[PDB]
Amino acid sequence: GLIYGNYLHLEKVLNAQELQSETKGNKIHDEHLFIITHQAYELWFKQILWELDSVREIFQNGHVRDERNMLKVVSRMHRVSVILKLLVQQFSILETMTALDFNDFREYLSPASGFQSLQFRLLENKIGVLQNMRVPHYRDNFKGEENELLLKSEQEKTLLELVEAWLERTPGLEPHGFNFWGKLEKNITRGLEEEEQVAEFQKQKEVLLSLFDEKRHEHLLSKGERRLSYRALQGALMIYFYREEPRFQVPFQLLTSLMDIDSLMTKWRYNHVCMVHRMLGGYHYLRSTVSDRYKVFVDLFNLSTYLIPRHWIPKMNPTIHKFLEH
Amino acid sequence: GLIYGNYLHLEKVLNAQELQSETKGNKIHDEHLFIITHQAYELWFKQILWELDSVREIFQNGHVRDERNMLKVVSRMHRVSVILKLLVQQFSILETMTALDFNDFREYLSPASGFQSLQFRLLENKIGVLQNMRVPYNRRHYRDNFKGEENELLLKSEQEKTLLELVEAWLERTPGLEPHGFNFWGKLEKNITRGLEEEFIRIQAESEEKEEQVAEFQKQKEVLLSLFDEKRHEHLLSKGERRLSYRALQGALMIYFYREEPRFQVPFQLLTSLMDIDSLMTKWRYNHVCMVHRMLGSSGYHYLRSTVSDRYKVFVDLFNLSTYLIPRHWIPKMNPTIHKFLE
Amino acid sequence: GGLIYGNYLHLEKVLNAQELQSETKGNKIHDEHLFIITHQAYELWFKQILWELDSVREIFQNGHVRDERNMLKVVSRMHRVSVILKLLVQQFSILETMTALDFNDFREYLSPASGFQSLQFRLLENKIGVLQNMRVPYYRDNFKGEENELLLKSEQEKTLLELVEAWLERTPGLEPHGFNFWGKLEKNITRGLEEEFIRIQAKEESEEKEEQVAEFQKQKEVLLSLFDEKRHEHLLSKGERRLSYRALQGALMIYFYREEPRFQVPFQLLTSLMDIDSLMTKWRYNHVCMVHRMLGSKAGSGYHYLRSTVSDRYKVFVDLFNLSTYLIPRHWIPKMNPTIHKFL
Amino acid sequence: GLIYGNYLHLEKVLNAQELQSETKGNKIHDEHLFIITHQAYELWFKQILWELDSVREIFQNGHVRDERNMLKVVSRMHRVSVILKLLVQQFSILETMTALDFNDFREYLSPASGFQSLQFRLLENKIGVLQNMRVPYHYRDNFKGEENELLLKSEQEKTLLELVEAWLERTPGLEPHGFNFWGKLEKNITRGLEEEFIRIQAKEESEEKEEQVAEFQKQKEVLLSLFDEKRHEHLLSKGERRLSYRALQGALMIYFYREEPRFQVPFQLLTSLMDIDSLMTKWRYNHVCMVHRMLGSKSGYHYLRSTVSDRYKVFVDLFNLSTYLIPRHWIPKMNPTIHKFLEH
Ligand code: HEM
Ligand code: HEM
Ligand code: HEM
Ligand code: HEM
Ligand SMILES: Fc1ccc2c(/C=C/c3nnn[nH]3)c[nH]c2c1
Ligand SMILES: Fc1ccc2c(/C=C/c3nnn[nH]3)c[nH]c2c1
Ligand SMILES: Fc1ccc2c(/C=C/c3nnn[nH]3)c[nH]c2c1
Ligand SMILES: C[C@](N)(Cc1c[nH]c2ccccc12)C(=O)O
Ligand SMILES: C[C@](N)(Cc1c[nH]c2ccccc12)C(=O)O
Ligand SMILES: C[C@](N)(Cc1c[nH]c2ccccc12)C(=O)O
Ligand SMILES: C[C@](N)(Cc1c[nH]c2ccccc12)C(=O)O
Repeated sequence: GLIYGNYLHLEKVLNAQELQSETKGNKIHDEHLFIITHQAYELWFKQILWELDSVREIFQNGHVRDERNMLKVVSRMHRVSVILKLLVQQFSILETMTALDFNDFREYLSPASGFQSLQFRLLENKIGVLQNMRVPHYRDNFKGEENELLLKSEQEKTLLELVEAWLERTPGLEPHGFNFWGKLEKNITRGLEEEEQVAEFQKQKEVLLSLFDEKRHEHLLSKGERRLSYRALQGALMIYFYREEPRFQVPFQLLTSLMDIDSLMTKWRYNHVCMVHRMLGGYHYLRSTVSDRYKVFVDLFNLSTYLIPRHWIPKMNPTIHKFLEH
Repeated sequence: GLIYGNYLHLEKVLNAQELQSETKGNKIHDEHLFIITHQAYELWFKQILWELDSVREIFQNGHVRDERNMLKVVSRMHRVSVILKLLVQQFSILETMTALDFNDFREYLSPASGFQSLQFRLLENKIGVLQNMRVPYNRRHYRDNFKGEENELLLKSEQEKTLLELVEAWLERTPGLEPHGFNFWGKLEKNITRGLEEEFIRIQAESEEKEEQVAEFQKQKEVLLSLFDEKRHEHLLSKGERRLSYRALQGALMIYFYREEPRFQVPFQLLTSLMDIDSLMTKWRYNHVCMVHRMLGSSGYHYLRSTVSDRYKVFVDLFNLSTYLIPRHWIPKMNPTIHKFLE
Repeated sequence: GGLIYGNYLHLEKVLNAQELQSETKGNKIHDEHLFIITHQAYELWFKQILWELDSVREIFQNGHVRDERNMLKVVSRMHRVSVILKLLVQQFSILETMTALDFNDFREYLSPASGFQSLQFRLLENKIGVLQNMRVPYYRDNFKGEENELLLKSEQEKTLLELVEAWLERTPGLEPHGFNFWGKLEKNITRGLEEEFIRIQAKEESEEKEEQVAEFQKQKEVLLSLFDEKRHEHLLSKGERRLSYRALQGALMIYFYREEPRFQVPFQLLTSLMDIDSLMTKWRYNHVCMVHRMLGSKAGSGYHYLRSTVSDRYKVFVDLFNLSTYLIPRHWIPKMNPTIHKFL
Repeated sequence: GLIYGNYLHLEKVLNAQELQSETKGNKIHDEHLFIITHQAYELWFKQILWELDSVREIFQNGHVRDERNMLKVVSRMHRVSVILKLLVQQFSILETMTALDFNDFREYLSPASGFQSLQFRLLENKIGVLQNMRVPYHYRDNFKGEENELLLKSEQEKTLLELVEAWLERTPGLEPHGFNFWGKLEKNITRGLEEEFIRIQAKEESEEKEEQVAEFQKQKEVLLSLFDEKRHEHLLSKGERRLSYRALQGALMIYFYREEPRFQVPFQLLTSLMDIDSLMTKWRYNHVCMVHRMLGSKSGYHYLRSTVSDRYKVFVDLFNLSTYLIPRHWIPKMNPTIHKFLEH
């Protein structure tokens, strides 16, 4: 029957290590570490793509509508975070290579770099990094079937788009139902008004009431300083404020997980930068990838700006408590 | 021009994922995670073998004799423990797979397992796990699972000099052991004999806290003086409860007690690193067990639990040197001649 | 002057709690400072774990757990406990930067204190549900006064194991006149085994066939043992099992039907309880691995007693781990008809 | 006889938890986690200060001159980075608190913050963050009395940067009358660049060749700038550099000749100082990433983001030595006399 080595196709995995330094008759020991490290990163990127495409598909084929599938969705998105956490720790292995030892084989690599990682771009695109928000261009490095896959990843529905659609259908937003948005505007307005001192309040008032300016939201959307439809934003805040309601518990975990993935991607970018500095003394472009420009779910972070006292949150009457009960 | 994908042979690495569940028309999502996890472990085992063989070679060809090479030796052995640290953390990824989800594809894997990891055995053997000290699985040797060129490589790895043997040889040549030189072992026996005598006197100044100190002293005396019983050491060597030659043990303790001496600083770091590698291997074995329990309940789970013992710690002697630690003022002083040899 | 960082955090206490016994007897040893801070950091986190754990115990004990609105809070806090324990396992890495030789220079001045006298560690063991007669010999003698009194309360008050057990007994779907999970499961496993024995007895007499019969008979014994309530009571009294028969049924109900909305977060809770058992035993194991490096095969048996705490004798939720033994093909799990899909 | 609780002054450590929310009759559960987390950070800051002051002292009192002490110095500086690694991971515990739950007790804290952490500032100062490298938002104003006095001493007493600089200036091999590292290096880089210009001007006239000439001329300008002591003084005063020209020479001597016995542990020390800078900035970055989650864009979040720059890396010079790496065969060879000087 089946043998470990054959099951895992180790005849491919463990015969993929060719030191360019050796191939030009000057073998450098540490180049082996450089190769395995990248290969391990690429195995895990493939796994992240596998989880991510499976989750994209659960939204796209409508299975997400059946709430029995939310445990699967949150598990796999959580799994992506656990993988990314290891990829952040994995830099510690490559930091055991000194700049001097790297310098002895660096010449033999030119002009290859992570800029040519197909999977890293697929991953960025599939989460929902938009091309016009990227700092300088990126797809020039790719040709043939790879250039074609990269296009599909920009055109096919992103995780951001599929989550946006789902967030728009959040229960409680219906004006002739719970009418969350109307009640919230009323309750914040009635709050506030319950007002030589600081009089900072005017700052708080401007910020909170700006939430209800749909026009400001559309302007900021088109400048790419926000990413979610106004209606998706309402669903997210509905899930935040009413997270203890049974039907919102796992959805709240999902929103938390999406923010975790943004955090860990940017931590990956930051640990990469911190190491490129040590190796080369490039370094400036990477530093500019560590900004909110590249956080696909920045809207979910910025909802913290619009937190209010508990007693302002529109109360749930027995009818709507029962709608949000499994 | 060279291309990232081509440099890394990603045409092999990223086309090595075949789900047996899919191959029999019932694809299970989590089987993909099962495969990548093993492949990642196997890439890192290959890297550990690369570091380990490079270090074995530096001892075997005599380069280690030139002390300028100790930074390289300690860096690579330290690198091995950083990789093992990640491999211990890597179990956390496979723990995101539930036993229920694993159960949906387990059938399609039979009868393969990690028992057939060639690299894991090469790694155990090359560090210096002895075949006769291994726990048997279903009353058989671990090498039955392998045939042909793989069985042959495993044999070479048992017969070729292990890291334990090469470190032992190097430890035997440690400066300061020469009876007609510093004579570390003679001075130490004298100073421990004197130190114990001074301690007995301080105590024979009665109470019940005093009586519990006499019992403790008599225990400490028996243990410390047993160090100088070369006969007991040879007996324990042959029972495999110890691994290093008596002379290698002397070198190790020389490096421990005189670690601040310039020529002993990096050697001390190396001994610390060898213990780190033993600790992290056993942590790997323990995290593997803790997870097999969660996935299966059951014997596999019992044999693995028995691999988490001092039977499998190749450098157990370096841990057990802590038993024979003594107060600072007992350690034989270094006169200006021998300070200068180590500086 | 309103509120000040130092005052808010009572840093006048926290940062004036470091007294090196080596210094107090006129022979200051540098690394003793690290020994003290490391233990103090462990004890701050033990206090936090007790805070989360007592809050969760209380939500079960006062009946608030019955309102499923509260399960997000319960799973968050139990998850938080395992995140803290993960850091406590990593925290050993700091104390491993102390050599055995450096430890040996101040060890004398500590006698006869040890972690055996950690009140909070015992409170934590007791409150999760470590049972007194399953503790390895060479524990309460070390403690006196109001500490001895708190330890007693922790043994007498309802443990997390007891409170989870009670809640697991009320799991929906166990009612014989309802979904009748246990009856349907016995029927489906009994039928499934019968179908499998027939598929096997068809095969032409061989050696591969006989090794399948031996494998089948093993599987049959294990699965059908689930329905032996008497075996379960015997194993309960030997302390090889901890959950009531009915609590075991609820746990397996939640395992098999975890995707059902009402079971999703409860499944996460069961997962978290197993995580806490895993991380406690990892804490015990990393402690052992380090005591070996510091003391060798010397007393404090020491290194040997600790090694015996790293067993399933100390896993409070062993029953949750061992449910993996009784996993069955998917198509054997009793189907949910539209009526019971709607209840969950 | 000594008791665990008493040895560790747990009567202080575990009675330092006062929830302001409870003190104003509205107890919020998660405030307890907020307090323990900060107290654990502050215990570890105290330990880092203990290691750091002990190492400062070994330089300041001349013990560092005796190379017997390098193992101690590197162990303790390595210990600092292991502690900082845990402090970076420790953010994961506070990330188990949601912004909503934080918001329920945030009001009761005003206007206290980490800006009032005495130990964080002592730590920044003692490593060698200077006044003129700080982003402006007068950090000292928050402190009064004996705390203001400690902060002053930390600015005035010799920093780790100053003490390392002094030691690096005495590095063997820099003496013009001896190995004369700097002279030989200028000669070998000048010769090496000449050989390289020739190898390039030989190549078949092309566009790939012209892009190599532009690359060479860039590399030549950068390498030769190393020997411009005037450019170094200019960059020192603009705070783009921190180390004396002579200290920089010692560092590069240790980099290129690290395998020489007397340089092995010194190389580890330089590596460790870079590790400490990396982990401090990772601490600053994980703090920022979490303040974002808790507060949004409310400056605050913007000032912290500006602390995550090379302006706060005290040993940025040690990172930037990688800019001046050269092929192995250009490094001045060591004759038998100087091989013997760098032998323990
Ligand atoms: C010594 C180690 C490393 C150095 C010095 C290094 C250096 C760099 C530099 C300078 C860049 C900017 C592009 C360029 O100039 O070519 C870059 C980009 C990149 N590197 Fe690396 N790298 C290293 C390791 C890694 C590893 C292990 C990975 C894992 C796959 C990786 C993935 C990437 C990716 C994905 C990019 C594109 C980044 C983006 O566009 O956001 N690098 N690297
Ligand atoms: C769901 C995950 C896993 C399960 C259920 C599992 C199960 C087992 C079992 C039962 C054994 C004992 C031999 C046998 O009866 O099969 C074993 C041994 C082993 N497994 Fe795993 N394993 C898992 C994951 C891994 C992974 C990811 C590795 C990575 C290399 C691995 C490496 C090994 C090795 C090397 C052995 C032989 C160990 C020894 O003899 O000391 N396993 N495994
Ligand atoms: C150098 C470090 C350490 C050494 C050598 C050490 C040694 C020991 C020993 C020998 C015991 C068994 C009882 C005895 O003979 O006195 C013990 C128990 C214990 N230690 Fe430690 N220990 C260390 C660090 C720590 C730390 C940092 C903690 C943190 C709280 C800790 C907590 C405990 C606890 C709670 C016990 C009771 C264990 C049980 O019954 O399951 N130890 N330690
Ligand atoms: C929910 C958790 C936290 C929030 C929201 C938070 C927020 C902030 C903010 C806004 C500042 C800037 C000063 C101000 O405008 O008041 C700050 C600075 C600071 N925080 Fe935090 N913080 C948190 C947790 C922590 C923790 C756990 C520590 C642990 C010691 C800490 C240490 C500091 C330090 C030292 C500063 C001064 C930073 C500098 O000058 O570079 N913070 N924090
Ligand atoms: F490549 C492989 C193949 C099978 C297993 C395995 C199987 C364990 C097992 N349990 N029951 N049957 N096999 C554990 N790791 C593996 C790696
Ligand atoms: F607060 C304390 C005091 C002593 C110890 C200790 C002593 C262990 C020991 N080994 N040999 N003698 N004492 C281990 N953890 C501790 C914590
Ligand atoms: F002792 C304290 C008190 C408050 C804070 C804090 C508050 C930050 C903040 N932002 N908005 N309101 N409070 C961050 N670290 C702290 C330590
Ligand atoms: C029927 C539904 N599953 C409802 C839904 C939409 N968005 C949500 C967010 C949280 C909870 C629920 C929902 C659906 O429309 O998909
Ligand atoms: C010349 C020598 N390198 C000496 C040697 C042997 N073992 C040691 C331990 C520590 C320091 C040195 C040694 C050699 O014989 O290898
Ligand atoms: C009404 C109920 N909350 C029902 C209950 C008990 N255990 C469970 C496990 C999963 C889902 C639900 C339950 C109660 O009695 O607590
Ligand atoms: C005698 C000496 N320890 C020499 C010294 C200074 N900096 C160094 C760096 C590496 C090796 C040595 C040194 C001293 O002058 O302190």
